Amino acid sequence: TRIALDPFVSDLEAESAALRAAGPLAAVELPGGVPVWAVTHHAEAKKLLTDPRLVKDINVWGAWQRGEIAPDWPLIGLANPGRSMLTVDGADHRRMRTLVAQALTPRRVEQMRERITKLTEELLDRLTGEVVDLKADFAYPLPMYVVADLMGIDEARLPRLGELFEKFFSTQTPPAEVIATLTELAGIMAETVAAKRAAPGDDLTSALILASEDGDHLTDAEIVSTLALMVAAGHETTISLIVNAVVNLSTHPEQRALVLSGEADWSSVVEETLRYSTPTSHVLIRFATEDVPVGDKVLPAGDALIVSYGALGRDEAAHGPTAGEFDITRSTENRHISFGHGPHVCPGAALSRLEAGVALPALYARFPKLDLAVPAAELRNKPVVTQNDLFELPVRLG
Ligand code: HEM
Repeated sequence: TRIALDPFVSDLEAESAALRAAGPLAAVELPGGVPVWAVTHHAEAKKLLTDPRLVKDINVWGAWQRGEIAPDWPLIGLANPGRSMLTVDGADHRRMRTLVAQALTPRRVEQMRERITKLTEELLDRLTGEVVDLKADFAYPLPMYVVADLMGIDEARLPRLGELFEKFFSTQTPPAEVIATLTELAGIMAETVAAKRAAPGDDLTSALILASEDGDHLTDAEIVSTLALMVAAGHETTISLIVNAVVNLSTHPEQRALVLSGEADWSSVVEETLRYSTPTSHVLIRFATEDVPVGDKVLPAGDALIVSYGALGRDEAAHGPTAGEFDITRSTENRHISFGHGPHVCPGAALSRLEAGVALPALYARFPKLDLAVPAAELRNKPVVTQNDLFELPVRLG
């Protein structure tokens, strides 16, 4: 009675339905036969996400310590990454989040609005033809241009960043080359940090250099790992938020009419796309330092936990009987947690909300009739078991 997640992501909708039914704590098999628990309901996910007995420290994973995880397990990169804010808990983690919060402020993000608007305008200007891949031609490049500008990365490097991003995120890149791509990316981040130390500017890298709490400040390695982690965490997720928003408005034409007519705001489209169709279906990975009761079940000490954000987005207990449907007019008692909850909560939430909040109205203001060039059912998930990404978004601009 263990739900094996399909690594080709052939029926995300059925899998999510299965996970909710088997919850709040579902027995799951990750691709390559690795057993873990998934928290698949809203209330229980929030409790676990704030429970200090669920940690990122891979030492705690009994199966890992006992040499039972194949060294070439495809997901070993996700489960065992290099040290960053991502892999720490407790006082070490609070220190990093405090310093990062001084740099990636709500105001720094809001101040990007005009630059995101200009980048969006230039991408829309280049759209030609009656039907286009909106992902490749519009959604894909926007967050790369935005994060490079945010981080103060040399504009000259943008052609190489596009090559590095494509390799990093491609389902075809072998692990050795993903590692070499990440090494070159970290080298670009190190060069950016060394330049901003000499010539401080109004950019996130300069702000991460400057951040301090009673004399304490990030080391060069922590700044580089933070910048590299923000690229890895923020690129395809933001792309998929924009993509999924256009798919949701395309398959719900009466709600498209509400937003295009100004009766519903774009923010309601973005928030409902995040609950209903999060870019991030599962987050690896947490380990229990002791037995943790989850509903009528026990999560054993040394066992692994993934958070099934995709599944729990449509939790009827959180959102009421309509949880299973896209409705941009819904009021819920419970804000979605598609950006996480507790100490590891997404520090990029305002940025991805701003990119989508600028890009969607701009797109439909240029092409108010745009719609899918294929039936929804012909759209394909990429074989990335943790992500809700499409191979392409064929659109008729109109
Ligand atoms: C729609 C877009 C995005 C979604 C759905 C998303 C979702 C998430 C979630 C759910 C987590 C927490 C995982 C967990 O603890 O269970 C997270 C962490 C993170 N996100 Fe985001 N994210 C998005 C965009 C971004 C952006 C644009 C950035 C950076 C600028 C970013 C940077 C991070 C980082 C650095 C972490 C690790 C935080 C930590 O562990 O302390 N994300 N994201």
